Amino acid sequence: SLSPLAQRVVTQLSVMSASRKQPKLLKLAREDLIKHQTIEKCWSIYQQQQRERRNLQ
Amino acid sequence: VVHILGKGFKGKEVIKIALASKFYGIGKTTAEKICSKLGFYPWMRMHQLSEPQIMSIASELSTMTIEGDARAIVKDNIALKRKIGSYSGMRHTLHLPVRGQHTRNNAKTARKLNKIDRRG
Amino acid sequence: TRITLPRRPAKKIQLGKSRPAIYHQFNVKMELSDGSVVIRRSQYPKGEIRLIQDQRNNPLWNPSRGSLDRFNKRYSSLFSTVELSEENKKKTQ
Amino acid sequence: SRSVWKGPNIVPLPIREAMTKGTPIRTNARAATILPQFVGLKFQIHNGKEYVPIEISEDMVGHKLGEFAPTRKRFSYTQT
Amino acid sequence: RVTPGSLYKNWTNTTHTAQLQQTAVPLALPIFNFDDISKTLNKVVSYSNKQYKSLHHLGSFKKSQFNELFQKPVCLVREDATNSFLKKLVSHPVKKFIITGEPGVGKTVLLSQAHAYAVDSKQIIINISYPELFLNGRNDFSYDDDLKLFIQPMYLKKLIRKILKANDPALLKSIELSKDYKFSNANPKNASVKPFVTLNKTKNTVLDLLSVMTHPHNRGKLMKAIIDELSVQSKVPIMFTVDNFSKVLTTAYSAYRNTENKQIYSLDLQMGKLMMDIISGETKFANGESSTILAISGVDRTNKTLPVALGKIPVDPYVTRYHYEPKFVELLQKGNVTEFEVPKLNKQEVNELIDYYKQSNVLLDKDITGKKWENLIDEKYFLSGNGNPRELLKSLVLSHR
RNA sequence: AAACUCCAUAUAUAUAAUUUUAAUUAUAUAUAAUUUUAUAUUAUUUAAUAUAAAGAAAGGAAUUAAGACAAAUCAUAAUGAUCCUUAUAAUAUGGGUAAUAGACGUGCUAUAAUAAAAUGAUAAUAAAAUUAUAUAAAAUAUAUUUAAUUAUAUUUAAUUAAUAAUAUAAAACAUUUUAAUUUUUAAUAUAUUUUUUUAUUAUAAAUAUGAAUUAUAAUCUGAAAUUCGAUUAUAUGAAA
RNA sequence: AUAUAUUUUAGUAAUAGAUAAAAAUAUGUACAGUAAAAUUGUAAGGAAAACAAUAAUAACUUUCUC
Ligand SMILES: Nc1nc2c(ncn2[C@@H]2O[C@H](COP(=O)(O)OP(=O)(O)O)[C@@H](O)[C@H]2O)c(=O)[nH]1
Ligand SMILES: [Mg+2]
Ligand SMILES: [Mg+2]
Ligand SMILES: [Mg+2]
Ligand SMILES: [Mg+2]
Ligand SMILES: [Mg+2]
Ligand SMILES: [Mg+2]
Ligand SMILES: [Mg+2]
Ligand SMILES: [Mg+2]
Ligand SMILES: [Mg+2]
Ligand SMILES: [Mg+2]
Ligand SMILES: [Mg+2]
Ligand SMILES: [Mg+2]
Ligand SMILES: [Mg+2]
Ligand SMILES: [Mg+2]
Ligand SMILES: [Mg+2]
Ligand SMILES: [Mg+2]
Ligand SMILES: [Mg+2]
Ligand SMILES: [Mg+2]
Ligand SMILES: [Mg+2]
Repeated sequence: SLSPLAQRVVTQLSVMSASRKQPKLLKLAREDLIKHQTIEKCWSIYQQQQRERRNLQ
Repeated sequence: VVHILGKGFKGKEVIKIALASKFYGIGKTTAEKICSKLGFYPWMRMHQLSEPQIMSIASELSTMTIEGDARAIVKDNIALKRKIGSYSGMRHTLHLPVRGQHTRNNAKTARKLNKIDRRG
Repeated sequence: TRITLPRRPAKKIQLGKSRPAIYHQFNVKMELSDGSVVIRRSQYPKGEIRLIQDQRNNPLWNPSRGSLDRFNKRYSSLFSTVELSEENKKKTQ
Repeated sequence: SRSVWKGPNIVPLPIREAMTKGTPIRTNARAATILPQFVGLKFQIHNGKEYVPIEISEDMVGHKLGEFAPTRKRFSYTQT
Repeated sequence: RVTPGSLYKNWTNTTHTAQLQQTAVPLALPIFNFDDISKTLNKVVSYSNKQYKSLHHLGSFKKSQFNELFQKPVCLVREDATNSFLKKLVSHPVKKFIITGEPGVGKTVLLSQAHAYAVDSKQIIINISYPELFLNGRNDFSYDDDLKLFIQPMYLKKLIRKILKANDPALLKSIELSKDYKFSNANPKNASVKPFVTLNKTKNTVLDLLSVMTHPHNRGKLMKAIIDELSVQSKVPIMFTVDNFSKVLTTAYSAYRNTENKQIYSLDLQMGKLMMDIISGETKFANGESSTILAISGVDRTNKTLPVALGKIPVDPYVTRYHYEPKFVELLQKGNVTEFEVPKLNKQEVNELIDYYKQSNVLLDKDITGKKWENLIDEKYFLSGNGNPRELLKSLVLSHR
């Protein structure tokens, strides 16, 4: 069917592939989703501020 | 039947001799030393070994530089020889006898197995 | 003649359902030639590595700052500079 | 001198001048043991016919110079 | 590709182990008894049934002899050789002999006769035929912690069994124990029920002690206890014997290796040390008539040791350990070993042997028919080298030249 | 051609203060045989067979003619003719003569049990020959916990030799072991085969043959061992 | 730590993006995008394998900020 070299190549391919290695989707509650949004938005704002500070300097 | 470190062994095979025959890193003296360390009587047979004794033998083998590791050292040396523009390395590459021999006739064994990847 | 792995039917990734390849990565500490440690994410399972030949001991990266070994071992009693001076007449060449 | 006692096989060379200024050492010795005192010196070792240029690496330290200048040509057969 | 009936062994083994003594003439010969040697002083004599039983168990009758020639192993009594030795054994205060001589002269046969005598006179016999087994490394061994020496619990077991069987139980069970003894049990029965076997002082017996069956690591302890018991008892004589003692003398270091890879010394073993102790004035037996009878074998190596031990050569100090071990000599000197040279056969004895062989029908046709008897005897004597019995026997039977 | 010759043999004589001893020898000189005699049985006085009595009496070496093969050699050496004479003459340093597809001779070692290996110190039994361009004994040290073996180193005792050394000859013979081989081992019992027997359990085509090939470490000779030498050790263990 | 039973995993195989000029379904429809050449480079790579880079932001919307 397959050689040892062929097997090893397949294994190598698998290492890179998403076949049966990835978890379930990250589902959130609506409150949790909001909390996440507020975390991200605030962070983004902070990053923008920092960029402006550096740019201004 | 009596397996030890992967290598199979027929019963009634004298232990030290059997070890010498099978394992690449060890000859006569080394096998005797191992037996002495473990405390088997000389001319003890492979079938007589209990399970703890077998485990102790296996451990001793693992502690020693043997089998594949020993083979690799030899391969590494020949790779090193090849790397420098050496005569010996050149002979190894070309599958000729290395040890200052004649090759007008009778150099067949060298041709057969003087590779860079030696052992098999 | 051409050595290949023959393809099976491809699995249909639906539009929107495609997920990004987040590979499994460990936080790995690299101690360089000197004692400066640096954390890097790595796919191979080894929490700690210490390096021998790095930029921090290479002369190109800091200009301002075993056959030979075997030879040294088995010509040790003689102690082999003075020896160079003794054995270096530059007439013949 | 092969035997560990009484070695190595030392020969006189223009070593110090080579070390000062990169002038290759044309050796017709071929039986001089390479030393740690000349790694990274350019040697031009004799081959019978023509002198052979070599830069001595740290892997060569145990060996003779003549071991790196192969005297005979690589054999072939004219398939006629 | 082998059957049960077919002979697969090499020649010497075959002759020992394939019963070709089966097809042999029954011979109504006289019986060996020391009390009636005057009757059968220079005649061939079959052993008694009891003696035979004991002797076989001990291991007196050996492979390279021509015991296959007759119904059972047979010897003759000799005034110069065997009878004289017996008298010495009876009379001497020390009673401590080493049977020396040239190869094939009849040292083992002398030993067998001595054993037979001991059996007749109600004595226990501890025979060690072939010390090569315990000395050379071809059976399990272990460093005991209590006894500071290496025990050998396959050989030891066999030796114990031989002791048990060679000797009659009535003589052996007349001995009460001096001490109590705990041992590890090793029966198929009562393994879980009885973890230990206990022998009491007055109630238990030496026979019972012998019959004990322990694990290998207690076997050496058991052996030690037995020896001690035998030393203590004064009711029965103990004949100790070691044949091929030459090997023991020469092979100073055994083939066994300790934890570090180097050869174990013979005196660091259990058996060899014990034997040496028995030889010397150290494990002294309580009873009189309790002898040690050692025997050399021409098979084994020769060197300066045994001559130096005896009154033969002055002690050269510079000769090597291999060719002269001084400890062994010292030990031999300590226990006053008076050596006994086995003399070669006389003409009359040779003639008598030849006559016996003729009666049993071993002689060839060219020897018997068309030949003077006296002349034949003289020829036989000549070819043996003036009465080497084995050589003579070989010339008679194994010649075909 | 044979014979005389040499070696070897048998005998005799001589010599050797039987410590240079081996007189069981060595070496000069002889003698001895290409053996002799007789009885018979076949073929024609003899010649082969047989038998007998007399003897130590039986080999090997050198010598290979004339002619021939335009056999081999101008590379042992010499000489004719011919060619080279700053080169075809002379010296040094290195390399080569040891290259490797196939092929061809000679050998060596093998492919295991009418055959291989361990061991064998009152050291089983030889001959012939070498040692002032040397032979190297005993003994110490390391490989190697005993020591022996084998190999090196250390250092030279003896003798330039019937005196000492090379050198305890080896097969032999003896004990032990030996895979292929459940044709054995080891646990139990077993017993008048006890270095062994029987019973019942477990023991499941290159080895414990061979030594090519290679790796590393040492040693030897030499001023020098890379091409390109010889040992020893630890591994490697083709083919057959 | 280990034994048995009952399960669970390991068949290890690529696209992860509405993919966009390597090759592959050549007719429908829906959505989206832009090619090529030449040039400058870069491990074997060389005139010729692959990858990268190579026209202009006025005005507008949102975000942060002086
Ligand atoms: N004394 C004696 N010996 C005999 C008699 N019959 C046979 N022998 C032989 O005695 C020999 C035993 O001699 P032994 O000394 O053991 O030989 P070793 O083993 O080489 O020492 C055997 O080989 C027998 O052939 C006998 O009646 N009397
Ligand atoms: Mg092996
Ligand atoms: Mg004997
Ligand atoms: Mg002539
Ligand atoms: Mg004499
Ligand atoms: Mg002629
Ligand atoms: Mg010609
Ligand atoms: Mg001619
Ligand atoms: Mg000429
Ligand atoms: Mg000339
Ligand atoms: Mg010239
Ligand atoms: Mg030649
Ligand atoms: Mg020839
Ligand atoms: Mg063989
Ligand atoms: Mg010596
Ligand atoms: Mg001499
Ligand atoms: Mg010898
Ligand atoms: Mg084959
Ligand atoms: Mg071999
Ligand atoms: Mg061999």
